[PDB]
Amino acid sequence: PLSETKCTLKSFTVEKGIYQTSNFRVQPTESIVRFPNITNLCPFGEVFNATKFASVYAWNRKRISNCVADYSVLYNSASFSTFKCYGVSPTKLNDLCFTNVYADSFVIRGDEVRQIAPGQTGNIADYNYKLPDDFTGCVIAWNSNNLDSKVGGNYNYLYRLFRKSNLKPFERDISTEIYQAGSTPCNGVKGFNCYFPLQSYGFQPTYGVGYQPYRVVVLSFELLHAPATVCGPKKSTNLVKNKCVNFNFNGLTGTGVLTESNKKFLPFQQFGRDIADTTDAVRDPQTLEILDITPCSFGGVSVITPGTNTSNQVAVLYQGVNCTEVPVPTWRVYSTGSNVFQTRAGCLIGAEHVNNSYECDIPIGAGICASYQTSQSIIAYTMSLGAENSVAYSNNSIAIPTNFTISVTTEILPVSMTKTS
Amino acid sequence: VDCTMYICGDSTECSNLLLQYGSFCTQLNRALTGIAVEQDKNTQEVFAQVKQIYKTPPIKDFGGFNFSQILPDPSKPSKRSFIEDLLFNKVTDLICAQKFNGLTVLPPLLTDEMIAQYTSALLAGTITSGWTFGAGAALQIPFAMQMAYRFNGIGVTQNVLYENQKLIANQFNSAIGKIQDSLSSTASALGKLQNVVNQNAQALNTLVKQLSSNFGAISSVLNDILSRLDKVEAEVQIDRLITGRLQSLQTYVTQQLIRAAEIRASANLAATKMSECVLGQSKRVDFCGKGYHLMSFPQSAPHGVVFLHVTYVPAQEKNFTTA
Amino acid sequence: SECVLGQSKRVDFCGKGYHLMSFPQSAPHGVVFLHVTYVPAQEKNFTTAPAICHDGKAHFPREGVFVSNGTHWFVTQRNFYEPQIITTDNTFVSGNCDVVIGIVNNTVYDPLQPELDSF
Amino acid sequence: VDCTMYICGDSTECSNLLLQYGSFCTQLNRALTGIAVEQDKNTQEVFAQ
Ligand SMILES: *[C@@H]1O[C@H](CO[C@@H]2O[C@@H](C)[C@@H](O)[C@@H](O)[C@@H]2O)[C@@H](O[C@@H]2O[C@H](CO)[C@@H](O)[C@H](O)[C@H]2NC(C)=O)[C@H](O)[C@H]1NC(C)=O
Ligand SMILES: *[C@@H]1O[C@H](CO)[C@@H](O[C@@H]2O[C@H](CO)[C@@H](O)[C@H](O)[C@H]2NC(C)=O)[C@H](O)[C@H]1NC(C)=O
Ligand SMILES: *[C@@H]1O[C@H](CO)[C@@H](O[C@@H]2O[C@H](CO)[C@@H](O)[C@H](O)[C@H]2NC(C)=O)[C@H](O)[C@H]1NC(C)=O
Ligand SMILES: *[C@@H]1O[C@H](CO)[C@@H](O[C@@H]2O[C@H](CO)[C@@H](O)[C@H](O)[C@H]2NC(C)=O)[C@H](O)[C@H]1NC(C)=O
Ligand SMILES: *[C@@H]1O[C@H](CO)[C@@H](O[C@@H]2O[C@H](CO)[C@@H](O)[C@H](O)[C@H]2NC(C)=O)[C@H](O)[C@H]1NC(C)=O
Ligand SMILES: *[C@@H]1O[C@H](CO)[C@@H](O[C@@H]2O[C@H](CO)[C@@H](O)[C@H](O)[C@H]2NC(C)=O)[C@H](O)[C@H]1NC(C)=O
Ligand SMILES: *[C@@H]1O[C@H](CO)[C@@H](O[C@@H]2O[C@H](CO)[C@@H](O)[C@H](O)[C@H]2NC(C)=O)[C@H](O)[C@H]1NC(C)=O
Ligand SMILES: *[C@@H]1O[C@H](CO)[C@@H](O)[C@H](O)[C@H]1NC(C)=O
Ligand SMILES: *[C@@H]1O[C@H](CO)[C@@H](O)[C@H](O)[C@H]1NC(C)=O
Ligand SMILES: *[C@@H]1O[C@H](CO)[C@@H](O)[C@H](O)[C@H]1NC(C)=O
Ligand SMILES: *[C@@H]1O[C@H](CO)[C@@H](O)[C@H](O)[C@H]1NC(C)=O
Ligand SMILES: *[C@@H]1O[C@H](CO)[C@@H](O)[C@H](O)[C@H]1NC(C)=O
Repeated sequence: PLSETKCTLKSFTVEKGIYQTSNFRVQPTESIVRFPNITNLCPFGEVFNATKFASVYAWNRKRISNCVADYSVLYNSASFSTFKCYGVSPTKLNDLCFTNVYADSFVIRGDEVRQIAPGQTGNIADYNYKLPDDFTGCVIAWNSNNLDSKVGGNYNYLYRLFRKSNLKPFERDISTEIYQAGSTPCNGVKGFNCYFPLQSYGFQPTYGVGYQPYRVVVLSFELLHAPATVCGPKKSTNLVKNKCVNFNFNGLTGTGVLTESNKKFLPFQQFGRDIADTTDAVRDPQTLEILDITPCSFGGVSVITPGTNTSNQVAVLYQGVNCTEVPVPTWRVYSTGSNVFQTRAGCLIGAEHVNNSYECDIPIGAGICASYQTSQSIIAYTMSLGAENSVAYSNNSIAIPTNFTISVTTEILPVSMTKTS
Repeated sequence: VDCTMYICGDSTECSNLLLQYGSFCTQLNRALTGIAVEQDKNTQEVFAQVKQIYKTPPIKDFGGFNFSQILPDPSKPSKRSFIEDLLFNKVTDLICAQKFNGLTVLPPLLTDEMIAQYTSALLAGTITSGWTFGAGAALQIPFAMQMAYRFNGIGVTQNVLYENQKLIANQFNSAIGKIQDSLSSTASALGKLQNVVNQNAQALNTLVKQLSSNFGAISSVLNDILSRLDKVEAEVQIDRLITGRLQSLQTYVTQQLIRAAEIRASANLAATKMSECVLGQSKRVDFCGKGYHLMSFPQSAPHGVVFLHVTYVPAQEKNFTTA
Repeated sequence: SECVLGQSKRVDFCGKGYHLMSFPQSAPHGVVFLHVTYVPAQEKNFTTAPAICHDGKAHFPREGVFVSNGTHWFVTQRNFYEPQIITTDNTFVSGNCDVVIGIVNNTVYDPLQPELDSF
Repeated sequence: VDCTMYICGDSTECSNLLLQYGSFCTQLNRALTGIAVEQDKNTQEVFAQ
């Protein structure tokens, strides 16, 4: 502890005093994982490997639900030529859970894959398929010239070329209404400045990559306070309660002591929150009991020292900590029962609790002070307020001073401080 | 404040980014420690002026003056006076959320029992020895005789004290009863202590509320960021949280430094009134209450001192021709 | 202003004890005041009374306090034991003896009476 | 200070971003209000004796 003092002061000498050197924290005994007990594998092959994809103006959507997804198979597949994730990291994705996953799937030009991203604009982003600016999900695309082209061109794939407005996020518009580019109306028929709003892609196999077909899937992840139904492949551990632990509940990483809760969760509620947004309680996804989450205990570590010229002996106060909590800072050699004293300032280690009272030398708090005293060691005591005295009052007695002493008392006052620019 | 635990919780990823801000957390911890050491000094300079713990005599023959409402009451182990109980049961938030988010309250060095024992000694010295225990050793004097010295001190001849001693004692006892009634029932006078307690509770509450702020990150919950993003992506969001939480904690520390300066100005004034009104008789016109100052009695209050200023107020004036 | 350029009645403002005078000394970024104070010492117990009853009149000290060594009564200044005979000069009269709680009987020396009687 | 009118003017796009900083504008308004209430108290304690 004297070394943590010397370091926090950045000094080899330490004056007499009490110094914050560290904060103590109880370390986790083990790491829990709790996902729902789902064995059904997710049908990603059904969306990524269909014989025929949708046109982007009429883009397909499929719910992925109540299933286990090994997204690392997707990301480490060499086949996908782009695999861009937003609001999530694809490595981390294998240990999250989601209320649902929506797979959106369609075909576009290779040039247009850049438009399938949050905050994009362009013919596809504006008139066919819009991701929200705060999209969480991954966009997965691959060249499909060996599938979605044919000689003479694949007219089966269409895109909306015109609309009166650009789309809202995840809006779809299959409407066949002939579109007015003209100043005059179209009267419901084609004409000058009056066009069918969909155009087909030329997908001749001969075309360069910017005009080759690309199949696209957008895995959209709904992170909600709703229960999880899609999860990564990570296996649930058993639960442990009063031991300090790391945990993962449906992707809620945290640490604490999982006390069995008294809190009366309504059947829809999945998590409890503190006054800060930190998680205060959690429902177990398998047993559906309620657990409190409280942090493993912690506190300031004040080191009590005489000057290093006087001694290298030091006592340690675990501030606000209980002596039933202090572990046998960085070092392990304290909490020896030979010197333990539960002050209201905290558990005090390495000082002898004497019965006397003296003037306060080093303050500890809640009436406690410590000093280095004889065979010298750190003593802790209730500070003395002064000599207790009886004035000898009487209704007819007076004390009159028969002499005097002239006293000279030094008073020092700061007047200025150093002028700086 | 455990500045690392406030800003980062238990995340080492955040802690390692918080190292890149350098000494800011050490500056914050050191400023709050200086404020805390000042609060002990403020209490010491107000109450621990009395060099000996004077005890009152067992029999209270103070010439008809009745201090029983302001002298220590043995019936409680805190050993407060009755009026001290009125104060401690009248001035006296979110402590659990604060504690779990790195914010903690240190106890004062002097307990309320020790502060009550200092006010006890100041009262005993005052009524048994007048001002003399301020200047030196306590010299006993009968209470009616030192009250007659107070009357001379306000320029009223001491025979006016002795010729009216029963009246003056009845008036004092009645006015101490009015202190009891007012402090039992008012909603106004204690506003100076309530305001200080409210300001500090509000400041800690606000500092905890700032942990819910996104500061433009994808979540205010730092464990959401670290469960959902890996280092290169997460660091941008963790840095947004670090920036806003460090600005929140610096705002708190700055305003605590300003409040501590105001509380020290108030403790300097309280220490000056202990010296000049309790240990003395002040000629300073309003310094020890309205009227000509006779004497003052200290009472402890939560984080505060109460002075009961006894003053002579002239009454029933008559018109005279003068030359 | 109040301790160097003056003498302060303010109890602790210029050191512990009754302030006599103070001397300023310069210090780095500071001032040092050497406060000279009178501290009373070697106090003795006396019996005391608020008033003397004499000839049915009540006498009070003009300044100071009445004290007895056990057998005789004196008047003295409050902050230094310097006993004086109780006289009609260092006391003033107000009213009769009946009203003062704890008044004591003693002779009060009139100094003019013997200056007549010795003429 | 109308902290939203100072930082953002009448823009709601800015106002909605300024909400993400949490209570800072409430802290600022409350500090300036405490200063203003103190200025009345300072004048009362000097003159209304
Ligand atoms: C003042 O006197 C008291 C006790 O009074 C005694 O009887 C008087 C009639 C007179 O003869 C006094 O001189 C006597 O002393 C002293 O109080 C005692 O002090 C001692 C310590 O010195 C203590 O052990 C006793 O318990 C005290 N008794 C009481 C009743 O308080 C007091 O010390 C005298 N003051 C001075 C300055 O000497
Ligand atoms: C719900 O229905 C309304 C009306 O059918 C849709 O309104 C369209 O709104 C956009 C602008 O947001 C306009 O450009 C379209 O012209 C509107 N259509 C019609 C026929 O008036 C609305 O978009 C629909 N919302 C969803 C989510 O489908
Ligand atoms: C330190 O911890 C102990 C328990 O480990 C506390 O003592 C217990 O307090 C509860 C009341 O909350 C009692 O019901 C128990 O009987 C007590 N047990 C023992 C063995 O005393 C103690 O109060 C704690 N002290 C501090 C300062 O935190
Ligand atoms: C001094 O004043 C107190 C005022 O509280 C008196 O205390 C009361 O005394 C009676 C008995 O005489 C008790 O029944 C009451 O309960 C007391 N009140 C309290 C609040 O304690 C006390 O009697 C007075 N003493 C003298 C000598 O005047
Ligand atoms: C001085 O004022 C006091 C009141 O503060 C007067 O005392 C009251 O006198 C009435 C009768 O006139 C009594 O009923 C009250 O009980 C008295 N009060 C107290 C506290 O004793 C007193 O008479 C006044 N003296 C003069 C000379 O005017
Ligand atoms: C109280 O003081 C008086 C001082 O006057 C003492 O009496 C005097 O003693 C001297 C001798 O020392 C005599 O010569 C005087 O005649 C005495 N005075 C008078 C007026 O007769 C007295 O002894 C003291 N008493 C105590 C108990 O100390
Ligand atoms: C002080 O002197 C007066 C006399 O001047 C004493 O009063 C007398 O006391 C007796 C009883 O002891 C009565 O019988 C007399 O009537 C009183 N005289 C007068 C004129 O009232 C008084 O007792 C003396 N005090 C002390 C303490 O001895
Ligand atoms: C798609 O089907 C082929 C068989 O034609 C298979 O080899 C391949 O692994 C499948 N891809 C996916 C992603 O399931
Ligand atoms: C999931 O596991 C828990 C035990 O951890 C069990 O009680 C529960 O019935 C299981 N749920 C289902 C749907 O089988
Ligand atoms: C340092 O310790 C030595 C003894 O080892 C002692 O003589 C000296 O006075 C001490 N000085 C200070 C400044 O503590
Ligand atoms: C210290 O004080 C307590 C009582 O306050 C007592 O139980 C204990 O035995 C004392 N220890 C010594 C060594 O006197
Ligand atoms: C002191 O008390 C006694 C009774 O014990 C009484 O006779 C005397 O008048 C009182 N003296 C004073 C000054 O109050």
